[PDB]
Amino acid sequence: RSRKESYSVYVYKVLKQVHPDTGISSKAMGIMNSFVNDIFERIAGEASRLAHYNKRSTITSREIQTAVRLLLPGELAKHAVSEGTKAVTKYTSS
Amino acid sequence: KRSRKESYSVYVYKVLKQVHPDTGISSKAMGIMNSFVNDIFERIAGEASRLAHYNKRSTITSREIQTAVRLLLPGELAKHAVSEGTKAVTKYTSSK
Amino acid sequence: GVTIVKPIVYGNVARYFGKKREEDGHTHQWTVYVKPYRNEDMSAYVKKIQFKLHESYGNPLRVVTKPPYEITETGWGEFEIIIKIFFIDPNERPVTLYHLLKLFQSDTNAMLGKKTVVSEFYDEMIFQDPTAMMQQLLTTSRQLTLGAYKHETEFAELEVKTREKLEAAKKKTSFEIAELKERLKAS
Amino acid sequence: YRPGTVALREIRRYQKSTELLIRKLPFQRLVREIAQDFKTDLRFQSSAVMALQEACEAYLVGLFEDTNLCAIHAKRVTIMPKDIQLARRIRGERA
Amino acid sequence: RAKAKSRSSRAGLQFPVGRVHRLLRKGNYAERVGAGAPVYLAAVLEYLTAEILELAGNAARDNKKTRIIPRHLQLAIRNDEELNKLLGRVTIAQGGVLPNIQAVLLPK
Amino acid sequence: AKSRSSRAGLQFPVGRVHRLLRKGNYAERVGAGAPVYLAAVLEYLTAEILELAGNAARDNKKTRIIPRHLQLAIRNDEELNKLLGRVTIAQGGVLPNIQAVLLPK
Amino acid sequence: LRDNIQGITKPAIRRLARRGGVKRISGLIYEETRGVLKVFLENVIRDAVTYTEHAKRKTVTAMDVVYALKRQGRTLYGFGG
Amino acid sequence: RDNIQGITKPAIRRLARRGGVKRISGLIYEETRGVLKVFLENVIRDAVTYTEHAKRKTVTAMDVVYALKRQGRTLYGFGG
DNA sequence: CTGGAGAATCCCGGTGCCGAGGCCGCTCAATTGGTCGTAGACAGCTCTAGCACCGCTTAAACGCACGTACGCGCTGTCCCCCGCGTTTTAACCGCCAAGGGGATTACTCCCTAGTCTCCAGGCACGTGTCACATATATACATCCTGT
Repeated sequence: RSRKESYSVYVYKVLKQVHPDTGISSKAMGIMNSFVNDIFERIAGEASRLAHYNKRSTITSREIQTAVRLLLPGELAKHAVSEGTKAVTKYTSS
Repeated sequence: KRSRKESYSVYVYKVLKQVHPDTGISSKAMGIMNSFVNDIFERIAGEASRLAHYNKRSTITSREIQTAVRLLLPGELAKHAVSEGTKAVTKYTSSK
Repeated sequence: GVTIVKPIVYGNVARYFGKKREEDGHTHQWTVYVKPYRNEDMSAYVKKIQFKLHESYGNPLRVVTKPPYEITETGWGEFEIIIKIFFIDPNERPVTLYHLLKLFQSDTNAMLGKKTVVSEFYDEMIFQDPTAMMQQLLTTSRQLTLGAYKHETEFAELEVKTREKLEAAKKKTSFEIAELKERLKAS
Repeated sequence: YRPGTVALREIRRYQKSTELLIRKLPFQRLVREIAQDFKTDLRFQSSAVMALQEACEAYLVGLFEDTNLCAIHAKRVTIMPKDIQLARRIRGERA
Repeated sequence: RAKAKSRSSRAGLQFPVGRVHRLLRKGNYAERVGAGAPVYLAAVLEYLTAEILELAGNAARDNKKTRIIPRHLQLAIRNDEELNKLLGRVTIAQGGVLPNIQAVLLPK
Repeated sequence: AKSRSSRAGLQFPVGRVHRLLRKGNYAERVGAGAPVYLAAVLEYLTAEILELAGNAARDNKKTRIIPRHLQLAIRNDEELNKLLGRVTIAQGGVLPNIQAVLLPK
Repeated sequence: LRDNIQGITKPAIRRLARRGGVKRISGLIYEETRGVLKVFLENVIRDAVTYTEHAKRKTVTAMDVVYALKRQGRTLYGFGG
Repeated sequence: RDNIQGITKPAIRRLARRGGVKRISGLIYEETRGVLKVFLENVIRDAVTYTEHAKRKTVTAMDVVYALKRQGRTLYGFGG
């Protein structure tokens, strides 16, 4: 099937790591689904504009990292950058 | 070996000289006049972009451009902008 | 078993106004300071430095929050200043120093006509068995500036060491130039 | 001069000129000292520092226009630090 | 071939439709731009430029100046009810502000 | 054989997050590790928010994250309140707080 | 560099307040203004430098400041070229 | 029609109670109704522009979410 | 400060409803494998700015001295919102049985748009300068404030 895809399978996979026994209501799961579509578009739009700033025609991981630096308040940005860079580091070795 | 940078100064002086024959415009005021154009261009194009994407469309169109002008410009500002553009599209497709 | 040594210099400079001021009767300007001996950024481990002055001032307890830590002030008499250096880690005991504010020159230095008075002393902050955070902060200290870093007191001796180069080069340059120009114009 | 007569004159005079109100040299060192904590040895285009000043003077003038309305709120003519704080909190800067 | 006619001219605009559409063609604002978007966008862009240049020049004349300074822009975009709205969150460099003195802070 | 997402030690979808990138007219070239980075960041924010909301609800004697506690977790965090400053979580109410002036005694 | 927030003098703040309609200023408001201005400056400067470090440049150009102001909702006209 | 009085004084008092207000002036209900009717008309006007453009007759929740994001007021929970 | 009533909260334990998750079964879409241009990166190299210094000039910041004007505080006065009981309007069913208005979806198809050429005006950057208006000067007009 297809019709309407969403984040629900990843908001519940990531929730089962932080709190193995905690569930999530359909409304709250929908709210998380919506929230991720916010940050995705925000980071990707700032990254597209960043590519446009240094006149690149590609959004690389460097653009995404600089877009993450521009939005997260310090500690949030300092840990999100580490998450992204570790994921990219570990994905290039496989 | 030149480094030429583009700007809107040539057409803001055509429009200004035409809508104020005796009035000039300083270089610093033309910088503001340029930034204003680029800003509104960004706004209208971005809203048309979003408009097209909301309807699952890969192309930003002049219909989306008109709806973005309806969303962006306040009531009168809108009306005049929409009328000006609408009449500019029927003067262009009539092969004048 | 971890011992970290941080070299620092704390002191004061003073400039004589040449006459007693009529507004407040002060005769000297002075700047009291702590700065690092090495070209390193103290702010990586120092939260603030408090300077406690003599009770003649409207507020005796001054505070500074960025290196090179210093306060500029005016006065007419010498007094002891208590400098309390606080570290970023609240678990580390702040350091306490006592500096004798020197404003007047000795007879030997007065006869030499020196334009500034300086008194500064070298010390070493010793952190024994510091916390992990404090150890990391002390080890991760960066360089303060790309330029040179230097010491002033004995001010008369440093000024003489400077002039022993300065006047030599100046006289050489002057005489050589005069000779060149005169020979060239004579021809 | 009756306290408030030479100050209202200055209100009418500084609301009619367009020149910057902060001194340049003192403000440019602040913009370099603030940059200090992000990158050793950063250079600034002259126009970049001028743009920073054009940002900050406008921001402070807007904040002193919103702070005056709060002072007039408590039947005051003096703007008090809690006025800047109320304006800014209602601004969402330090909610 | 035929004498080439521009796109600002056929429509009847001053702002560059070629350059406007051009920023759009390689601006990723969309994926396949049509044949009216740049025309409408340039028309309205330059319409607002004219709308403001009007008020700016009029205020300038009020100041007995023949050259629009950024002041003739702050004063204008804050003098007009809808330009201010459109440019409400926009600071105009070297423009100043309008002399709005609160009534309660006056001589009594 | 192996989802691109799995080859990062993640739970989030590196594969679909690539398609959403290079379909939304952001640029003309999504790199090899642009979606691998964006997916990691998205999963990170989800981890943070989900943990906070989840045991805020479990602080409420609940075993099911409810949007009320989504709002509580977001509004109590100083970093997530800056991020989601202009976002209204529906059916999340507000935060309990009584101005001292109003309070009696 | 050191102690540059003091480069914003009492007259420097009083003139800015006069342009904003303020007639009478208090004693502590000068320090409040310094704090507010310091926070705003630090945020804008940080965001501008984010465009320089990413660009591998050593000089902060005007476009970086313009974009930093735009991200803060402070679109500035006059430095667009 | 004029059904802006459906937002009644008790309702405005409940919205004030939720907002921490612990005492409300008499003329605060005829103010709040003018403040709420301007906010509604603005978000509805934008939701009807996103609905006319899609050539649809019913204002869907997606139109309301898009029009609310246009104002800056971002709401989480209705598919956007 | 204790009393003593009288209302509110506030967890404990109980009892069903129904959403949240459990699984199953195919559809979409992300992976795999491979050829084909090329994004940008990196290695020079031209040449602006940026930076850094130094002098002379003077506006300006600043400290001080002195009243005046404005700011927290008190209290009294009077009304207008709070609390709470009664009258009134809104608003659910049951009772009544389905059309139809309209999103949702495809299959054709013709028109619009990308792609990719080769020209040719027109937009940029010079250069060649002309001149608004900034700075300066003075009387005219308010425009005060102390008598």
